[PDB]
Amino acid sequence: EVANPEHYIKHPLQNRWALWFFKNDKSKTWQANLRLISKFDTVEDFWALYNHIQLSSNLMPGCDYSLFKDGIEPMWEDEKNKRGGRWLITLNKQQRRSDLDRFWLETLLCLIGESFDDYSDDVCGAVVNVRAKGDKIAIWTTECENREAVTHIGRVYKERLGLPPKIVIGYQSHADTATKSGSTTKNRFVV
Amino acid sequence: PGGTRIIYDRKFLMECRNSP
Ligand SMILES: C[n+]1cn([C@@H]2O[C@H](COP(=O)(O)OP(=O)(O)OP(=O)(O)OC[C@H]3O[C@@H](n4cnc5c(N)ncnc54)[C@H](O)[C@@H]3O)[C@@H](O)[C@H]2O)c2nc(N)[nH]c(=O)c21
Repeated sequence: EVANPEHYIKHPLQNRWALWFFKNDKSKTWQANLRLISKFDTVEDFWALYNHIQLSSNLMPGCDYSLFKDGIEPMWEDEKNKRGGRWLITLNKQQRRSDLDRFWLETLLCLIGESFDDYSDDVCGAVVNVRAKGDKIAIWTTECENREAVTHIGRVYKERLGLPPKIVIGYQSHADTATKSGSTTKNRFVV
Repeated sequence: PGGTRIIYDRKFLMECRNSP
């Protein structure tokens, strides 16, 4: 007979995740300010990491944290983000004190807990952006043309964040990021 | 179809303690 697993084995997650950190410098290629921190594939290892890092709210504005599935870099150019998009959560100044941190953690839980049923396979990662003009949080998916999976994720996510239901959020494809001048950024889906 | 695989709910993850 062997020993009992629940007693000593760690709680494995669906996928192994990687945490990346961005530091602005506005004097270096965007890619060069992007650095990997570490990875993990268990609930315990997740908390070990989370517990020893600054709360997004305490970071110097201009930085971002990013949690994506191992193998998927947190950038548009990636094979898995190229055709994708993101559900964006735009916060106001005040919300940096009341919601940023909790919102970001809930995002993290949705990611590692695979809280979107089979549609959690279309998820690439999430990223938090600390900015003085207003913070932002977003969940990236691989195919912005996959409305069924995209609308499902948006709903659950918005519901998991618990923000007032009357507040609508939009989903935008990375490929349409304005490139002209403002050119007006828009949404493929809304919930 | 697809495979089941690991799905954790809020409570459980939080239950595993850490940052409340
Ligand atoms: C996620 N991401 C961000 N950047 C870079 O970071 C900048 C700031 O992007 P941010 O998501 O961190 O957003 P931020 O809060 O800091 O502020 P901000 O919105 O003011 O500006 C970005 C937006 O400006 C607009 N923009 C950028 N360049 C042009 C342009 N030439 N014409 C018109 N609009 C533009 C777009 O709507 C774009 O989404 C981008 O303009 C881009 O150079 C990236 N570069 C690569 N190569 N791959 C990436 O994955 C990536």
